[PDB]
Amino acid sequence: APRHGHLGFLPRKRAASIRARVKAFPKDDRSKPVALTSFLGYKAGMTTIVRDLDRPGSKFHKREVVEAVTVVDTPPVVVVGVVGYVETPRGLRSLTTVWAEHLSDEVKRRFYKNWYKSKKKAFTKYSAKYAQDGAGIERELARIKKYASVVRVLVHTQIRKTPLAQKKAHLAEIQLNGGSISEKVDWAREHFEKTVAVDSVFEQNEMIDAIAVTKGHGFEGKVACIGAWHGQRGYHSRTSINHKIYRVGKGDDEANGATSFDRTKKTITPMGGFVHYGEIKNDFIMVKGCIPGNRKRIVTLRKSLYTNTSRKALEEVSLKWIDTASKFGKGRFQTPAEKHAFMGTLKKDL
Amino acid sequence: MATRTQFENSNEIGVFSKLTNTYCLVAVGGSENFYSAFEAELGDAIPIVHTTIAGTRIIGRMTAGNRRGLLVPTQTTDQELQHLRNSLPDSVKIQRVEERLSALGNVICCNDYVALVHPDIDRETEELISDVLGVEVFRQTISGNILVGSYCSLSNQGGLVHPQTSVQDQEELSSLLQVPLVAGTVNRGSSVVGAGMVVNDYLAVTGLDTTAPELSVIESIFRLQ
Amino acid sequence: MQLSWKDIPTVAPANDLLDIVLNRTQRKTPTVIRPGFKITRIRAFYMRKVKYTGEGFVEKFEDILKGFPNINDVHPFHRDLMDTLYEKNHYKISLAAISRAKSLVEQVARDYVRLLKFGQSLFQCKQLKRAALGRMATIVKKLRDPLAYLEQVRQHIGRLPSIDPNTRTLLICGYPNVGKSSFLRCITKSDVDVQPYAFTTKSLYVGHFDYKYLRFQAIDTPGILDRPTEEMNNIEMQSIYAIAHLRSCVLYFMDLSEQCGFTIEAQVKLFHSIKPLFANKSVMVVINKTDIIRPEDLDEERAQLLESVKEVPGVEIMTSSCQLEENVMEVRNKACEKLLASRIENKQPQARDDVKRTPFIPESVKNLKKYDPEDPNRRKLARDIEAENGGAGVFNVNLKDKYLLEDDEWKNDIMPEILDGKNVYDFLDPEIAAKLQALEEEEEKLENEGFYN
Amino acid sequence: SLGLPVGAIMNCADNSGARNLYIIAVKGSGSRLNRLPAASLGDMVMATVKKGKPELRKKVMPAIVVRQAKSWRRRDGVFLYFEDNAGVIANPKGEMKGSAITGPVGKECADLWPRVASNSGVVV
Amino acid sequence: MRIYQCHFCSSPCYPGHGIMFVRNDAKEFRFCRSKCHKAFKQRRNPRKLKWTKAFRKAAGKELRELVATTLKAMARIEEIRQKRERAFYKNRMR
RNA sequence: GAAUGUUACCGCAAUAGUAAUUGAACUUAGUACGAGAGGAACAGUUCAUUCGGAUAAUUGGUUUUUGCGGCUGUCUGAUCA
RNA sequence: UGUACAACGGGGUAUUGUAAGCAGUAGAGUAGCCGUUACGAUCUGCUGAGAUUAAGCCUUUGUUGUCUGAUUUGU
Ligand SMILES: [Mg+2]
Ligand SMILES: [Zn+2]
Repeated sequence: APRHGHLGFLPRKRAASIRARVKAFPKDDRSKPVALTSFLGYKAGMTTIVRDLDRPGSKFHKREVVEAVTVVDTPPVVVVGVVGYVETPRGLRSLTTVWAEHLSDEVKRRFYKNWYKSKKKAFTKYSAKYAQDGAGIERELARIKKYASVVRVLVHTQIRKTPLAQKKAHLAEIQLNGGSISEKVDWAREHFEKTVAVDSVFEQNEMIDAIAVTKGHGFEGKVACIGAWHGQRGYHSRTSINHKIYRVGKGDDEANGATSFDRTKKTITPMGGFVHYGEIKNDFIMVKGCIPGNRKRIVTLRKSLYTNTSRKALEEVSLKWIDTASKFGKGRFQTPAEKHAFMGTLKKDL
Repeated sequence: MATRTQFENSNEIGVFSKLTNTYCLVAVGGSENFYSAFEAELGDAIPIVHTTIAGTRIIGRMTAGNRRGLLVPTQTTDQELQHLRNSLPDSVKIQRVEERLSALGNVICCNDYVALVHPDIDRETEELISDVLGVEVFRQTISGNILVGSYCSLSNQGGLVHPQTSVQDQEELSSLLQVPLVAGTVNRGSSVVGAGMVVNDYLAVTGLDTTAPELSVIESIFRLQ
Repeated sequence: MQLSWKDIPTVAPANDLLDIVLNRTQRKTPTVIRPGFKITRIRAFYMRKVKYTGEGFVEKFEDILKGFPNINDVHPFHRDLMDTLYEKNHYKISLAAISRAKSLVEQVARDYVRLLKFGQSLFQCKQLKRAALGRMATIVKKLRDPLAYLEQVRQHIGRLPSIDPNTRTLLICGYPNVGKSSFLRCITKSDVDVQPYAFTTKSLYVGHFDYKYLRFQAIDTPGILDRPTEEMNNIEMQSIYAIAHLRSCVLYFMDLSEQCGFTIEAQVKLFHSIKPLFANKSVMVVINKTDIIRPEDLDEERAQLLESVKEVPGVEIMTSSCQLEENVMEVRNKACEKLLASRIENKQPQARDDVKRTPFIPESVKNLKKYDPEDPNRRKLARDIEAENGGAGVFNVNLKDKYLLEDDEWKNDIMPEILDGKNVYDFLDPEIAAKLQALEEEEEKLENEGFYN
Repeated sequence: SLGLPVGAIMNCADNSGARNLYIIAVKGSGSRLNRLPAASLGDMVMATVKKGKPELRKKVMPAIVVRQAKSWRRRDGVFLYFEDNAGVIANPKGEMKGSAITGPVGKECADLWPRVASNSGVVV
Repeated sequence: MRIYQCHFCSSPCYPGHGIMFVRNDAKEFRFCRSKCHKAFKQRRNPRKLKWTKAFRKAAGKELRELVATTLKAMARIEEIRQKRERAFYKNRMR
């Protein structure tokens, strides 16, 4: 009979870092343009979407169905550097790293720990080398062109722009899908300090996989028949695959929550706000199902590492309405207008 | 006109469809084999509306109607009602009858001139059905069967009833309906003749289980030829 | 059971069956036992192995016995057919021998199990088990010939025909090479060799055809030679038994031509001597190969023999041929009519003063053209579109946008169905201004009524 | 959410009339260590007639559940349930013995059993 | 949509929220949340509950072309009803 | 917790473990095979039991909000809080 | 020494159910005279009010207070 879990997931010691490191990246298709392999963000909360589907041969074909969906915060991102790797018998080794020298205070805080007590002796000294006519970054580009057949770009999250006010941002590597590494490095150099749009990397109905750290539960350490004669739960990296993206959330403008059917002008911000989270005011991605971890936990979005031709991925969504009632209790209305209509005027109104 | 036809693997043709003299309903599920099978005999004379009722594939029994109109249960969703209104002919009317009973096809059976209703159906629903269909309404039961539509089948031509009906009951039903009546059987003696198949004044459809004598009896009573 | 008992498990020969049983016993039981093990455990293991082997043998024998058709009392016709095919006495004796062998195996297993529980030394238990296995093998060894014969008859019994004499049937019979096999092939949708020799259809092939909305089965048989009822072959004995037991008249064929080189006097004498088989069948006679003889142009002496055939009550002489099968329709019609007569002899609207109606078949259906599926020039039958689209697996049904409305733009317009308030369907009606024209007056008369100042 | 567990004394739902039935067995049950079968709405199960017609007593027949009475999450987000557990009796092919039904029937059971749907008037 | 209003409280019941319950009476019971469901299950008439809408109404508390044309109706009716409710509340204070 | 002169970030992997499992509704099918009885799977979709990774919007129990309003009796002299 | 931080109250959103008291003295009845007078359950307006105001939900260019205190490491 089965056992108390999967032996491949044991031992289950605590994760070495809150941020889930990417184990692998999708194969580099040279014929495709210079796109982005993955993205990083913080998940806000859960919501319910009611929609119909075009699924011929299914019992619920042409019938409206409600499925669990989640909203992940993903504000605009700016590239901070580029990293190249060379294949070796010991594996892929980092050749050299480059920086634009135009690093925001967020990455400086991330690098340091006691920023308030820190003297703020940032990269300025090294930047002074770059703050010239050049020929240094040109040398780095030449080195990464002659070698480093695989290039990974470095980006940092706009933690300051996140609804949950914070000063320290996360940093992680992201690969490219473009042609020969010449185009990759040229695009990376041109895109230094340039804003990155989430919608440019994903699209509706796209199948994606994500990695995150599950909720911790503290110490979790009876039958006296275990050994023959002849202690932690949660707070570990976990992966999930085959997640359908229903719609790209352009949360910097109204009408994102309402669909073409309901057109109930409002934002996806649940009444009162997300539990233990702020108020979304920037770009976000809508993905069905659920992702490990809790609110404010960093998550990574990847396109499954491979292309899928199954009809499930091909099928397109027909969102009719998105639920945004107050999750802080037994919510009954989507916007204050509905609550006022139901209850009418109140003492506070006069 | 009488051509053998089958569902995916079910002989209950009338459960998933309800043929009428001016329109036909078919479940959206399955495949177009049923749709094409009905089109072959029906050609393109009238629209064949692929539609669901309350999300179920039993639309044939849930709904009932005649040439002058179609009736649907209150359980039908707004989208389904809108689709039916925009797909059915202008002459056919639809309404959200607010009555306790749901299965119009099983609880009610009617033709272009005569309609049988449950003895306990509300007066308002009876009047609405009479106005919509342009037919007379009579309170009757087939040998004590509460589900008149589940056993009785009636068109402008002769009608068919399940074999358990007594001779006196058959004669009384024929006299009231003013149509020829024979206590035939379908689908190898199945008693669901009123709901397991569909038929009208020109077209008769039934499961493959219908033996050749049953097909001959159906043709003779309905006089398709 | 009845109707093609082929489901018998086609037992392997005695040697193969014994090898299979021994392999199963070895594989499904433990093998590694040592002297140091407790005597009780070793004895229990040996007893378990012996019991498993005995139970396997008993189950095999019981399944073999049960699978057989139970010839006794099954049916007189089937019983006689089986007796002719497999010499009933031998088959019964073989089954009795198998039952006796099973009983002996049971007794031996019980005796060895009883004795095995007393041996002290491991060697004693091993020797007792070996003796039990040898006894079982010796019992099985003598069963080789009955098992092989039963396997052969099963190989033959499985493919035997399956018909119920109690049902309505009409058969074809006559001299061999009269064209009877061709008549059987033509009359019913059955494939049988039509080679021109006197034993074409050695086996009693069964044909099925439908008439008057009822299924009518038929059988075939080469017939009977002179056969004075003392010297008959198995094939002819089967035909005689079938004719005796079977239901309503079997068609008697006669080749009135040069072929079938027996004088027509012999053909007449055959049916005259077989007359006792005509107790209540109301036999019918059909002349075959009429095309190349035209019995009308027959000698008076020969015609007298044909006339004598008509003398016996309840007979008819119908013309039939193989090159042209037009007569087969009339032959089958007459046979079915006689069969129905034999099977039978064994035993409103009310014009309620008010209803007026006409057949309401729509003019469209009345004037629309008949559909033809095989003709390439036909309607789309969007099932074909689905088939070319990849079937229902990927065919996205799109009957939407193809419904009757006022304008062609409404086909693609997405109905909102929601406007931040309860659905408009509750109040969705044409000319909405009826609920807006008076709203201005209502607002004016509510504002100027002193209720706000 | 599965319905009643094994042995539940469910009430009859046919027109013939029976006091109750005992679910001795289930078909397509999720056989698992420590997980007993639980017949859900619309599932055909073999339930003995604990009490009812004298001839029907002391024999097992395939019982088709028409009511669940428990909270189950349909694909529709509404967590609907029913007054009490009830189920009709029919042969393995769904041929209901009775000529009518008692009480309402759900869409989930009606869809899987066309005969039951034809045998019921108050659907949903 | 066909969103149903709770027959007890008259409040809207959005899809996925509340519970819809039916009995052998073939009547659909709709509740926006557990409180009203249990209140109805206890035979408590809504007129006995102050918060429910029915008591407020009884006691005098608060008394393509087609879609394009009806767009205006919803806002106008909502504003008129809100104004009427506010006026009623003004005289409610005494 | 000594690693590696100090600190923090990014990563590669030498190495240890490894998982999914089984069934069914259709399509092809009442076609090949079938005198009849009966009757497929090769492709694609769609569902289902157990188990593995996660939760937390919907649903049941578990309630230390002492949170709301109230009920039985006692107390600051019944009632104030 | 800056959207700096924590608290304050509000707003938004939810839990529950109409708060202490006042008055229309409206008022089932208790006690005096022999229908009436005093007390007054209860309803009604302040008041879908009050409280919780997640102790573990979001905001606060508005108010208050602080932006200081120790220690270790060298190619
Ligand atoms: Mg021959
Ligand atoms: Zn409610």
